[PDB]
Amino acid sequence: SLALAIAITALYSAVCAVGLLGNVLVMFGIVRYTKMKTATNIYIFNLALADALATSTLPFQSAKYLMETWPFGELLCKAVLSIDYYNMFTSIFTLTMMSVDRYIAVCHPVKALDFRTPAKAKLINICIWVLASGVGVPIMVMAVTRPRDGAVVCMLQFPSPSWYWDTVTKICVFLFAFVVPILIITVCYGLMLLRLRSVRLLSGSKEKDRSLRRITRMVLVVVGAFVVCWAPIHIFVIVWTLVDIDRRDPLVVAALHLCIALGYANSSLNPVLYAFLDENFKRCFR
Amino acid sequence: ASIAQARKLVEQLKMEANIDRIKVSKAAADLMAYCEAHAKEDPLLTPVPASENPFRE
Amino acid sequence: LSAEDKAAAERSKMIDKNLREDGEKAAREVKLLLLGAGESGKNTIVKQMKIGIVETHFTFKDLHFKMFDVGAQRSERKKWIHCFEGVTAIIFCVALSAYDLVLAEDEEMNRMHASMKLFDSICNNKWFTDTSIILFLNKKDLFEEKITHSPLTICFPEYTGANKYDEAASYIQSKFEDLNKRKDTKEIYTHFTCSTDTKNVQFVFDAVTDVIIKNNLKDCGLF
Amino acid sequence: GSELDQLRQEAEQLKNQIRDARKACADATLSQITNNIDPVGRIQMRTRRTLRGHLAKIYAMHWGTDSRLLVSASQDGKLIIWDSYTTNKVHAIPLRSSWVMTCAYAPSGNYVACGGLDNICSIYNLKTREGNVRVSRELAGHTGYLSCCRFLDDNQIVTSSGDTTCALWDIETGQQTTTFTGHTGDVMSLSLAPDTRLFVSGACDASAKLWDVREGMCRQTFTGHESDINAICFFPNGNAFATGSDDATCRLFDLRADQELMTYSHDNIICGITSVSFSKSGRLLLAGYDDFNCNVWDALKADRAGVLAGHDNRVSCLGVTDDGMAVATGSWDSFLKIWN
Amino acid sequence: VQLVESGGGLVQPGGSRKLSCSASGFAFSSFGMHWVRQAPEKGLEWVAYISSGSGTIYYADTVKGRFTISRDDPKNTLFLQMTSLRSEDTAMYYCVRSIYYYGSSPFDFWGQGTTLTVSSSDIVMTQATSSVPVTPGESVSISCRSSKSLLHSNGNTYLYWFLQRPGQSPQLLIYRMSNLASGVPDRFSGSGSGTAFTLTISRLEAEDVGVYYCMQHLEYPLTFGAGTKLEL
Ligand SMILES: CCN(CC)C(=O)c1ccc(C2=CC3(CCNCC3)Oc3cccc(O)c32)cc1
Repeated sequence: SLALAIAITALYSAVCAVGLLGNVLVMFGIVRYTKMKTATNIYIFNLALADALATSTLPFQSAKYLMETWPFGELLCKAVLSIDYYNMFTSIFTLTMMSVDRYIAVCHPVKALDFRTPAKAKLINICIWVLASGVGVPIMVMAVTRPRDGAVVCMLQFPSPSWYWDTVTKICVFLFAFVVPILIITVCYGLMLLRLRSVRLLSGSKEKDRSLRRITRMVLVVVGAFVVCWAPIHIFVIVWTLVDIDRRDPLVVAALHLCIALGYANSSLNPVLYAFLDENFKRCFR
Repeated sequence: ASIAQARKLVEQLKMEANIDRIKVSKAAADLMAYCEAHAKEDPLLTPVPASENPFRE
Repeated sequence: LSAEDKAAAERSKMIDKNLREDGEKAAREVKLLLLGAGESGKNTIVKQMKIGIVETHFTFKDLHFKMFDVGAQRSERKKWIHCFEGVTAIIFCVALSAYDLVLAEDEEMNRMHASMKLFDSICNNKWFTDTSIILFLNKKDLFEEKITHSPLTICFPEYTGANKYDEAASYIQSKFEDLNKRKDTKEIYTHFTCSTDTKNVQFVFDAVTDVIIKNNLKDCGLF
Repeated sequence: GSELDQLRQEAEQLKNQIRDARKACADATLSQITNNIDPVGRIQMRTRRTLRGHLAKIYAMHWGTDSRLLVSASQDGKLIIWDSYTTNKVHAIPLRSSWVMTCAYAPSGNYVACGGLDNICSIYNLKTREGNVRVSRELAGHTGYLSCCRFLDDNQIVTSSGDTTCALWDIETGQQTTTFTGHTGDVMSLSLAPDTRLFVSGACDASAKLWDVREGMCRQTFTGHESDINAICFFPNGNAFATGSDDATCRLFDLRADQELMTYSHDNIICGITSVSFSKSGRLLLAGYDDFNCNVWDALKADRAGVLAGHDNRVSCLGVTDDGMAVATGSWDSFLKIWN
Repeated sequence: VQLVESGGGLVQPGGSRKLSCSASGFAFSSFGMHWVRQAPEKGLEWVAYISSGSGTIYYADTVKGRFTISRDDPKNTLFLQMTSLRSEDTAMYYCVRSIYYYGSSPFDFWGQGTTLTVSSSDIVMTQATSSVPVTPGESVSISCRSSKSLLHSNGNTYLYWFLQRPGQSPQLLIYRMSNLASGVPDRFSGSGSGTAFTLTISRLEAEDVGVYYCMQHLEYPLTFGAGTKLEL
């Protein structure tokens, strides 16, 4: 038991230590280099601040699992929670917009010029953090604290029947945060690959076909990361919301937390992947 | 013709030859003298106080 | 900061805004070079591409084409060639019907045997390491109206083959295309042209859209 | 060329007599004829303000005569005039053509000159009761691209160099006057004296010709390089001038005797240079290289006294102000840097 | 170049009326505009200012809120719509074109105004002199006094000179002290320091008869000065 304890911790530790630090630098690296010449630059700047918000977010909650109780009052119970569910919405949306710009850039050459100017990229960035916050402020308000079993919990409540009319608050997150984005990001990259399969430049001799292969792999890894790491958390809440026989067990908490774990762990590599294979940043390191 | 040019050119060459060349040690001494008389006036060579300097942070 | 320097700040702000807008109107502009070689049918692709430095502008399928044509400058190309990098594609024109006559510059040189000399000088320049080369071939009718009487063997002595329009055309296209020294990132295109119209602007339109795909792929983080 | 061979040989003899004379009174090094000088300490410069505004590479930057205004020329079709102390733009001139490679600023604040790669030069008026900047003349008559355009002590006599000739003119009439000639390659650097009545030039071959506006014939020819000549300048006294080529070696020559004085060079520098200026004191010399830096080189010694490397591309323009307060540099990165 | 105003006449209290100024002969979109009002047998007054691009419209002190003023660039028209009539605003109105950059000469060109009529801190800066009898060929020195040091850390002072011939609109003679205007003979000169400001005429002729004015430009409210007339 103590083993798994020092573990996750390590886990989250590792993951937490590994994420924060990693976000730290990139944010800046992007800062002194190119800095909004291309739209890839303003978009990656968004991803930096987005992940940075989650690095401050996770240690407090690991500390509860660590303590099963929350020693702080109420400010944080609110402060901590919304900080969390906004980063979530900001990350998901920023990776979806980055994918749509790719398809347009790669599939409509003539209208890709009057549309890929940084002037309109800055404007897309503003409608995002802003469109979400709007999605994120309601939680900030509706955060409450409650006592149970000699332990305080920072849960959320609604004046609805709490089972019939307000428990769908949680199924919508599921659709808007998993279905459409995954679907929208999957179709855009599929269309992107066929036309790049047809062009006369990345194809021809196997000489530079390997290059078709890398593009094929990148487009193939991030889709999967986002598919794998973010997936497990949505599948469990719906189970929890599906199965009724088992609740409050000495093994399941390990997982839940085991799984929320891999969650912050998407966030971490999340900016982690757009700094290890980005070709324009590769020439920068060279 | 070229020769006319030549004649010219040579002539052009001819005007280049008839010149009263001086000693080089005398041109190097004049270079050092100009450089030592005006040394205090140069703001790049001699550093300028921050208040006299028109360009400031 | 003096009630007068503040206006100088407002005037400067207005000049900067106007300069940024005019430079943005001009990014969405495709710029081509039309470096030919003497009287080799240049005036004709130009002749109908519309339907010192020479400027051509046209549009087609919601895209604006301006062509820079330079033939007059008989000066050191090496000192002004460094003002033309960043161009999308260098239309280069070769007259098929140019292997028979003799250029007026010298009786030894063959119009074409220089034609590919100018083609080699311009394709390996250090300022043109990644730039597509569009290649047009003129006057196909002249090539197929005297190719029976005159043997293509008069030039390129390594030729072993018949005198049909199809075989001669394949041979001349391969020995022009096989001058590129780096096939990894620079590409060469070939097309056959005549007095027929609407069949030449669209090739220019295809080549240029392939160049834009490669540029966005290069500056987005994919390629 | 038989006679040429004889008299060029006579002149080499002359040159050898002058040299004999040089070696006689001088170690010729003109450095050991300064062996008793005191070295100058390191000069670490600093930027003062960075000059934005352009979008493409900058091909011209001429200073004004009050050491206050600056004119630059870019490849977007824009000539921009602004105020240095405050880094504010005063005017913004569009052009009919967009392939300019040089610019000039009259020593009267009334006119500017631009032209390159269009055979036609253009003189623009600034002080117009009308209130806008308009063309005043459009000099034509050349059969090539204009390399350098300048003004001769007045807003009525401009001087140029293009493909192969250097031609003078008259803004009103609009007709050439006193058309220089005698070059073989392609002129690409034009200077002139402080009390300008004699001026020197530099085409593609390893040679340099000095001209005199009274008659319009070469007063002197200078050789010694093994590449092009990118940028030449004079010495504040007027009896000397600094020149540059595409072989990393800058060369300094004097008029009276007609042969080099010192050479500047280091192993670590194998690229070319592209501008040379000179600071009123006569000691320091700033050279913009293709190594994204501008190494300064005290002109009495042959040592570096600073590396004002702050650029991110090749430096195409380098200017020191009339009063020697600062210097201005410009590369293909579209930012002008002010170093003081 | 030509600039012509229109919209005057007789008004009545409490009402309202607009003034339109048309300009031809130059580029109106790159210049700034000012309005100066001069009452019958009195001095000058500044009303508004509308910079290029319509960024910074300022207003006066006793006319602020009552007045409004605008410009139409396609038509090069300027619309100053005035609100109240208080009868203390019966004056001719003149438009003035100016331009500001390093080396600019503000208030170059003026224009005849309309004769409006109505049916019925700032750096104080006055001129002690009210009238001087002058004979031709005699040198004349006029003096202006301020109440603040017009110099600035920039290294220059903000003082402008104006002359008015009888029966027409004023003109510029001496902008910033050590600078001479354009279209004016070299007879005039100006100098001063701190508070003491002086204007000198070496040789004076018949045509030199008029009313002289000196004004400030260091701070937002523009302050003029009474007229040191010169009769003959
Ligand atoms: C509600 C189920 N139960 C018990 C029934 C829990 O204990 C439990 C499980 C998971 C989380 C979440 C963690 C974060 C939030 C932002 N990213 C960092 C972590 O992601 C989420 C996204 C969507 C829904 C979520 O629930 C979470 C919270 C609570």
